[PDB]
This record gives sequence, C-alpha cells and structure tokens, in this order.
Amino acid sequence: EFANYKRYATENAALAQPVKKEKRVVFMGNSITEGWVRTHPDFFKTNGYIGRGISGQTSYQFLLRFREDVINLSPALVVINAGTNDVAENTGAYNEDYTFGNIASMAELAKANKIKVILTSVLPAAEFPWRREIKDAPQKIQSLNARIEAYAKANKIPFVNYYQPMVVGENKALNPQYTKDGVHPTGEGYDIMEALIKQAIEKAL
Amino acid sequence: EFANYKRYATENAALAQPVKKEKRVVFMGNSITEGWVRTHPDFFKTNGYIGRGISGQTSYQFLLRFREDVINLSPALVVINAGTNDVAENTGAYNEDYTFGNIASMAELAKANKIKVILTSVLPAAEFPWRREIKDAPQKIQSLNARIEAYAKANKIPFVNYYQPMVVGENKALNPQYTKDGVHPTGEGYDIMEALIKQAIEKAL
Repeated sequence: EFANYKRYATENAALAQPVKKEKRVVFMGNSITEGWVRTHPDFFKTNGYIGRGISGQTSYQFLLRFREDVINLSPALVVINAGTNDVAENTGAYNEDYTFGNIASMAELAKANKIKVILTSVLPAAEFPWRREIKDAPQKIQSLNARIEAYAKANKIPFVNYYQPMVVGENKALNPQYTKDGVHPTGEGYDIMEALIKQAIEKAL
Repeated sequence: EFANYKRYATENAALAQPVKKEKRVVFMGNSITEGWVRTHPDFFKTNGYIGRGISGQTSYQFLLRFREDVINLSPALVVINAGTNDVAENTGAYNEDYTFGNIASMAELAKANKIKVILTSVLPAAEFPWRREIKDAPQKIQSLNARIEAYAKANKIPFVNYYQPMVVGENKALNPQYTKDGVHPTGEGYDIMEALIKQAIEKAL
C-alpha cells in the first residue's frame, strides 16, 4: 500500500522484456518526474525513456518499490531524483542519514543488477506550499545534494546538477523563470532539465 | 516510524567501528530472531553475534531499516531470516514476488557493501495464532523457501535450512518438540537452529 506498487503494476506487466540494443532507461522520482512525463510526453517517447515517478513520494517509498519499478524492468540505466518530499516530511521527520541512505541503497541495488546509475540534485525549493511550517528547506536540500554528489564522485557515478542552473537568490529559491509554485518546474524549467539529462544518458550509453 | 529505526538506533550508535579480525555477524529477522537473543543470550555473547530482530516485522520493514541495522554496522556477515510475518500479512496482502524480492534486495545490498550473506528458510507454521483466517501458510512458506534456496544456489550464497529438521506431518507444522505455540521456537527448538547457523557462519569465515 505505502510503496504504491499498484500505480505501475499493470504497465510493468504490459512492458515487453528488453534487448540490450534498446538501451532501456527508467526515471525514478516523485511529482517532479511524474509531472515531467505529463508535461512533455514527447521527450520520453522520442528518447525511449520510461517514467516511474509518483507524486508526493519520498526516498523510503522509492526504495520499497525499486525492485518492481526499476530492477524487474531490466533497464540499461536508471535516473534517480529523490529527496524533495523527504525534506517536506511527507512520510515522517526529516533525517538526512536515512534519506541519503535510501538513495545510496537504490544506487547499490541497480549496480548489483548491472544497471547504470545517474544520480541527480534535489531541485531548489525556498518552501513547500503543502507544508509551509518547514523554514529550513534550502539548508537541508543543499546539504543532501552535496552528500549525493560526494557519494557519486566516490563511486564514479555520473551526477546531474539540475539545482545549479535553476537556483536563485539568498533564499535559494527555484528560479521564477522555471516555476509558478516554487517547487514544480514549468515547461521552460523542464527544458533546462531535458538538455542536461539527455546529454548525461547519451554519454553513459 | 513503520521501519522502526528507533528500536536499535541507540545500540547501533553505541557500537564501536569493527576491525576485520572481529568477524562481526549481524542477524536480521523478526520475533524468531528477537526471541532467540532473549532466550539464549549466551549463544550470541559467546559467538560474537549481534541480534537485530524486531517482533512482528515483515521483509518490507527489514528492507527499509537494512542500511541502518546491517550495512552501517560494517559486519563481515549477515544472517537473514524473513517471511513469517509476510505470510501472516502483518503489513498487507501476501505477495511472494514482493516478499522474495525484498529478501533478494537485502542480499544484493549486503554483497554490494562487501558483506557475506547467509539466507535461511522461513520456519514451518501450520497457522499463525494472531491471524487464524490464513489457512494456506504451509503452501506459501514452502513456495517462498524453494524460491529463496534456488536464488541462493544461483548466486553461491549459503542457504541454511531450519525448516527441513523442524517440520512434521501433512499440515507441515513446526515440530511440537521445538515449539509451544506452533510459530515461536522453545529453547529446544533454538538448539537445532544454533547448531546449523554456528556451523554455516564458521564455514563462511
């Protein structure tokens, strides 16, 4: 229930077993990844990328559905975007050790199953509209991102920094040019992300 | 909350960083493993084994606390006993693919972190006293055990079969000589388990 295996169960079963030449790519994420597919479906169709994002989910939920929504899809590569809802405390108090640990566990599971990994930055957010009591999201996001990047460097995992071209000001907000609500990217925001992730995927394969 | 990181958080933090010569061993399980430490504390003390069992937990909860209660303890080896509460439906409907997948994910995480793994049989149970509506626990336990054993054979992981010397009759019950409630082993039951697991641990190290 909690992991929401039901969301992609029918679609996973409907997916044919892949061949190595089709270079299957799976995107693991929350609303930023589920919304990516909804907003620019042609980016995923054109490039042969599979979206496995679920709105509101944390890295805890990602870890539990990781074997079903990634490993069992036999992809050549997985993109992992995780942490936004963890900092927003969607499933409990925020603990960087646990959230980072879940990202490292997913990276380790994918590599154990001979799947290439691309780690990514949690997008900047000055605050979360669904939980405005959290006042230190920029500090938490910045600390989690440096930990993800250091772990990626230590394990020769490509790290895609969506955060660096998307952040603005002292409050470390998501650039208003790329968002309307300060968390979710608009089409213009997704265009920045697309250029970076397409390039990193193509370099790895 | 759900994974119950709080149960062993203080004890994990209190554990000194190990040296390779101390051959740290961690036992991952449910009430059968938590009760093992309570009943025969000297077996764990004498052999330098660390118990990380939590009563009532399923493989879903094990997977979420696996990095904190196993990986971060830097053990030379982990023993995994998982499935009893999954068949008892303690956290949801029973799904062998998901439960087996969680055991395989834990085995893969441990091997990714250079930790040896010992996989084990779910103990026989004719029924669960806390959920007697489940009438097909013997079929489910037998199927999950053969899947665990086949996966262990395919990956050269030692498999410890507690089930085979402990099972009796057509209803595949836990031998009354080793239990009072039909699920939890008595001291005599634990003695069978101790001889098997001590031997397998010593052979692997």
